[PDB]
Amino acid sequence: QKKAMSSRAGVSQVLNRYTYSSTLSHLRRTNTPIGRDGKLAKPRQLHNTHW
DNA sequence: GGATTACACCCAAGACACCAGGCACGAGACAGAAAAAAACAACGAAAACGGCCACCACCCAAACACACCAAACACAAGA
Repeated sequence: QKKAMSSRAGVSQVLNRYTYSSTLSHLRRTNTPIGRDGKLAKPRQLHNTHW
């Protein structure tokens, strides 16, 4: 708790219960912790290996 | 080494320090530092033995001369 800075944020989130498919999608979500500090468009790109 | 990286708006969710060694006071012990005395240097006073002038005699130094040897112009030889 005392190291909230330098800790990953948003690893836990409030489950989305607006509709059923939103819940099913939130339970299957993934996150790359690149951060928005940086305009490198490469890791944002759909890649061949994503198939 | 720092410093900057769209603009506006909506919603939800959690916390809004707890707990542990330092300042003061709280008391011992060798070290930060102070007091003393005894073997350290010198100087005053007495004792007698080492130092200076005689006396003295035998051993080294100088003179005389010896024969002996090293040596130096030159009459002769020589290329």
